[PDB]
Amino acid sequence: AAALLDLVRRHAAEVLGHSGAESVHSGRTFKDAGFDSLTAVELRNRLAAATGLTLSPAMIFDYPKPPALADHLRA
Amino acid sequence: DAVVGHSQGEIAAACVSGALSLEDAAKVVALRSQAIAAELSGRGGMASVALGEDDVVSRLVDGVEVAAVNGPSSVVIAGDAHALDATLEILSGEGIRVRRVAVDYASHTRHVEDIRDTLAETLAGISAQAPAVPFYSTVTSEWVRDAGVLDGGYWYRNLRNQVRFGAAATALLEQGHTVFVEVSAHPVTVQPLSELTGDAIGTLRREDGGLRRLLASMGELFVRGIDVDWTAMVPAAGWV
Repeated sequence: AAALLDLVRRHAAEVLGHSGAESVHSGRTFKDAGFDSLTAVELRNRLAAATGLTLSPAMIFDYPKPPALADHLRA
Repeated sequence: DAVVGHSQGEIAAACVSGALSLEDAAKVVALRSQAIAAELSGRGGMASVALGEDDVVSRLVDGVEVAAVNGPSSVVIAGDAHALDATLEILSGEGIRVRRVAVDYASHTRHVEDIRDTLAETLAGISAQAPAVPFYSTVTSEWVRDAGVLDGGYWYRNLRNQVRFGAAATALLEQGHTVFVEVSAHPVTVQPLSELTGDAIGTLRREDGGLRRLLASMGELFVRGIDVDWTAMVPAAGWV
């Protein structure tokens, strides 16, 4: 799921305008990076389009850790 | 297609539903606010919890009424100042996320019963018509289609009773309504709607009152397929 985590970090960085996947550490929580509800919804749209899976707009609060969200997306 | 309000926002709903007049709604809201200032001032506060009605009720101590049910995980309560203080200390011990609002009163509670007579004396029996815009209320959680229903007593009950906001939102979803645009200078309730359906847009933002924010708002509206009368913004020019 390393590719999944890398894609998640890159997509979140592009949502927030960050340089890339490295600029957002996987250990950092989603709220710590500066995400908000609308931005969280935008990342929800991005990830749902990327994987095609049905993703709720509220998963960010459930899995603030990017590795946790990536592992959930794995299943 | 439909208009929904929330507490004082419902007044604007009337003012735009076509059931009232602009002067009528303006006067009514002015008198309501004046009465609240004259009497309710310095008498309580609002506390919100990111939980449902069940969770909040299960540990609510005496002296607190549930103010509004914004959804399955968003419930706000209004009541006396120190009763709310005790409740928030209890939840702080419990660690459940909560918040307070810088308000000096409590709406949708028994305190509303103090000035019902004054509300009647201010003005009552306003000429409420059938709303041209299909208006779905939250006090009754049902569309109102008849003239004269939206009387001063109706506004008293609106100030008095609670809000089934989340249930109304789910009902509107079941009624085929998907696009939910919020008319507010700051995003106010887009988050619960996103948790419910994930498609809602705020109009403006705090400290972002410039034209660019407004243009971005109509842009996001247009992207989702809604037609926009762009040419009103920009006049004609030369040939390119």
